[PDB]
Amino acid sequence: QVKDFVIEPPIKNNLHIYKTFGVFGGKEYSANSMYLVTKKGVVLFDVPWEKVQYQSLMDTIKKRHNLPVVAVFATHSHDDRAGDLSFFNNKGIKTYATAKTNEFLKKDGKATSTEIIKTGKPYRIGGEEFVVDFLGEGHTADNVVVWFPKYNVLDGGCLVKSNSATDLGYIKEANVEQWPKTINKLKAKYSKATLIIPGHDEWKGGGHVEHTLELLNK
Ligand SMILES: [Zn+2]
Ligand SMILES: [Zn+2]
Repeated sequence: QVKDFVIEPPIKNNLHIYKTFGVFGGKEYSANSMYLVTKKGVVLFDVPWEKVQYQSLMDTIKKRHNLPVVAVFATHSHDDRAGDLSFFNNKGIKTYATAKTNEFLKKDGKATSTEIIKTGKPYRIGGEEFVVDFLGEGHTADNVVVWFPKYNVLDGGCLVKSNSATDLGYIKEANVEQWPKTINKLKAKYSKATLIIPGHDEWKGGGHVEHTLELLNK
């Protein structure tokens, strides 16, 4: 498979945004994920959209950083997020999801995580720190965000729409009534965030939170 994924220039050395692509309904779409380099290996936040690219990403990370992937955190149950966790489980790489996300994975016939996320509590690995937060339902009932306090970056995931999105996208499993309330909680909580990464489309340019509220109103 062609290496068409994009690893962006990192925030303060170790925090990386990476973009992967998938074709759905005759059109190519982008998903933004992240990874964090630590002294004990690399932590993925969500996985390539296409499972055929899992090994490719791991190989690229090994060549770039001389480090293995040592943990995978899913920000919800969908294919562009948790994906197929069996790939990582089979290799003995710890995978992390909330109880809710695991319930969805199991219901959908998919592999579940080997570790259970405690929301709102610091995770520390290889000298790095982050917090996985559940702010409420939105894009899905299980969507969570990831705060990186040393980087002032919030991984919004698919709860946050891109400034470049023209609709809400896949909403069959969304809680549209709760979504703006969850976004307003996010907006109030992460004032220190100088960068918020939306799950899909353009991550550059800011104004993602405000545009999410606009799309919800429309
Ligand atoms: Zn989703
Ligand atoms: Zn998504």
